[PDB]
Amino acid sequence: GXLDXLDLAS
Amino acid sequence: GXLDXLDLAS
Amino acid sequence: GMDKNELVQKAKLAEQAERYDDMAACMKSVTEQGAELSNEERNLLSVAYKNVVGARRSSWRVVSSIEQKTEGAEKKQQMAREYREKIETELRDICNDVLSLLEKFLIPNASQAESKVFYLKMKGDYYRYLAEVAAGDDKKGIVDQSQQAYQEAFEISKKEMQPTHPIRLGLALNFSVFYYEILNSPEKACSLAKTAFDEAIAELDTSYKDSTLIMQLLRDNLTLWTS
Amino acid sequence: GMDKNELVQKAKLAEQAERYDDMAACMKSVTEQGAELSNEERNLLSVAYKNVVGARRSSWRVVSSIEQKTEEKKQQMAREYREKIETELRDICNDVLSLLEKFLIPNASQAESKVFYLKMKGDYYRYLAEVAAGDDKKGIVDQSQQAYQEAFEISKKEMQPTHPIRLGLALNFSVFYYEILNSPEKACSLAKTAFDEAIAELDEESYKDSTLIMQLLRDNLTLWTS
Repeated sequence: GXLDXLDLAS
Repeated sequence: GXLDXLDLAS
Repeated sequence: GMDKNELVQKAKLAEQAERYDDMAACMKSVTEQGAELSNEERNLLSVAYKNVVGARRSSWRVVSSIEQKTEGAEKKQQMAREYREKIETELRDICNDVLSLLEKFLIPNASQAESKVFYLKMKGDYYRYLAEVAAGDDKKGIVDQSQQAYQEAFEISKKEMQPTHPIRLGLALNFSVFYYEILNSPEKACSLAKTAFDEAIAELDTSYKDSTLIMQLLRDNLTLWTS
Repeated sequence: GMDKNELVQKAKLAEQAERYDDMAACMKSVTEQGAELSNEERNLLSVAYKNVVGARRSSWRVVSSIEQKTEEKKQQMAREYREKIETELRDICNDVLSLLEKFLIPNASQAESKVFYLKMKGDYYRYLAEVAAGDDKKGIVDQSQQAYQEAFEISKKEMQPTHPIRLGLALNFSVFYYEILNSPEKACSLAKTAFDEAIAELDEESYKDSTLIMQLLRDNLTLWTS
């Protein structure tokens, strides 16, 4: 949900 | 699938 | 100014990249060149549109529902209506392209029964989608064109195709869902689906994993619908 | 012309309908009214663009590598299609970066927000870098780096080591060192320092999220020692 917004570069 | 062009209902 | 192979190749590229509007514009032009589509080209046209229209129906179903459940806010329920309306017109355009492609090119050029049946069924599906979203003035007439087209498809498939051909079985599936969900005739939905499942059981009793999947879906409908 | 409450509302509808271009258009206008975005609006802008920027990047990865795997008039066509995707992609980033320059960064009155929008400017330049021609690359890359560095300095001064924005910034910035700058030494010590400062920070409620960024950081560290 939350982290989705943070556009994580995985 | 082979079936995805048949646009199957359900 | 581009040539049919090039268009077909672009369509495959677009398909790969999950750009289905691109893929559909490609295969719409191939179809507009006027020659009978091969299996490969027909399948690419079908794929493109199934995805292009499916994103809209799905969007519609969501927005429409939110609009049902918004009972209170005098505005909350007008914005959702307006948004449903915008989505509906995107949808009506998509079906109208497809239906026109079918009427002008795909059906008149189909030399083989299997493709006739496939295109007719597709005309049934695309009117069905217009019926879903018709306000009741033109909603009995769109509904008739859907049935009219599925009936023609059914006629030919009964005469020319094996009860286990997946195009015939998919036609029975779609048309029985039409009967149940569009025309509210649960008994017509049931008999169609049971007779198609039984006929396919009978001929096999004398490459079928695909057929078989459809047989299961028809069955699942049956047991849902008698319940 | 609809007011802020209306556009936000359309934006939430569009989000549910999975129509992200619409969702983006709404939040663009909201941002363009010039007031500091609330948290909820910031999250809406980010979701919208992340999806509208991801659908292209993913498309570009696919077409780019069909173009590479080959060799033909088929190869001209892939290339032209690659370029078409890129120009849609550049457009989306220039819209985002411009929204950051004119509105989000200047108006951010909390460090947390500043760090978030700076990180975002670093991401959007990282994306224009992935796809640069070869002459502007070094320039684009500097921009990305500069924005992540600015974000980094503020997050050291101002936020807890376990804050998920600070940690996400460490993650993205270390991927930039690895994938974009080609430096794995810089990527590693950044990922590592951030991971350790956060562990040392456990003597901070309540992130199941702060741990997620930490696992991603360590995963990268394990993938980058080989």
